Amino acid sequence: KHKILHRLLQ
Amino acid sequence: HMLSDEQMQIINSLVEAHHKTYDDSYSDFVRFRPPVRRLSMLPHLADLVSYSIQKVIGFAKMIPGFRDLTAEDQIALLKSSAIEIIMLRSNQSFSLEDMSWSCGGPDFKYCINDVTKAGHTLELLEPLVKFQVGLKKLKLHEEEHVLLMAICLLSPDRPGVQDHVRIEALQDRLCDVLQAYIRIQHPGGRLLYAKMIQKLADLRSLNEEHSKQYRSLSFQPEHSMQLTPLVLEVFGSEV
Ligand SMILES: C=C1/C(=C\C=C2/CCC[C@]3(C)[C@@H]([C@H](C)CC#C[Si](C)(C)C(C)(C)C)CC[C@@H]23)C[C@@H](O)C[C@@H]1O
Repeated sequence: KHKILHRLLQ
Repeated sequence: HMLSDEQMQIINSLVEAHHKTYDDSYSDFVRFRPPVRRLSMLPHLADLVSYSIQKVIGFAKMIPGFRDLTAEDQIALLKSSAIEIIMLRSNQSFSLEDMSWSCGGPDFKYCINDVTKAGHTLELLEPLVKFQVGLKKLKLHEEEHVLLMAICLLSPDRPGVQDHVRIEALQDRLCDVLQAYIRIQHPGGRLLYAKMIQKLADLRSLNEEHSKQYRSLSFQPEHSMQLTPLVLEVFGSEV
């Protein structure tokens, strides 16, 4: 879940 | 009667974080799907919002202590405040003269009518525009604008936060900075803290209405297909 947010959050 | 060393440092890194994530040249806007003036403006404004979400995530990662929250809390904070922080940060392009958001060319000047052509009803727009003018009239110092965005982002009363005590403590420290700054540094600011904290209450209500409108878009695939992956993840209801 929240694949892009995790990535963006480094 | 004087901000501490620790206060002025918080302010400096907040200001810098903002300058690094808000580009007054708006030259990146030419990369969005172009604006069209059915829902002609939803492609371009979906890209505007998606791009701004990334900038807000970038700002958040530089707020003192945000990065040391759990990734779950970071997401919970971001999923519930993104739209409010976008509304706040957009005040920097809003013009009382035009009653619009003016971002460089006349092609990235967004009128009220531009936003109705992305789906919005005047029951979201009327208070959104009213909110930009009262905030613009507040004539905030840059330091204050950035404090307010950080305080908004660090609200512990959001659906899904876990380490509630720790987020409140962060947000408390930022409020104390904001009050001290206004007292020491802002001539005639005795009423200003209260006005700003009311603007946070206004943002909640804007959040509510806006999130209702999002729901009605996202339930029609012909419109939700025009959104971006970041937008759907952030405004979506996944936990
Ligand atoms: C975004 C910024 C700027 C302007 C902000 C604007 C003008 C366009 C319409 C927007 C975006 C509103 C609109 C209601 C937001 C929404 C929604 Si919505 C989930 C139903 C949809 C349409 C799918 C995105 C909220 C803020 C409004 C420019 C600059 O100052 C950078 C800043 O960052």
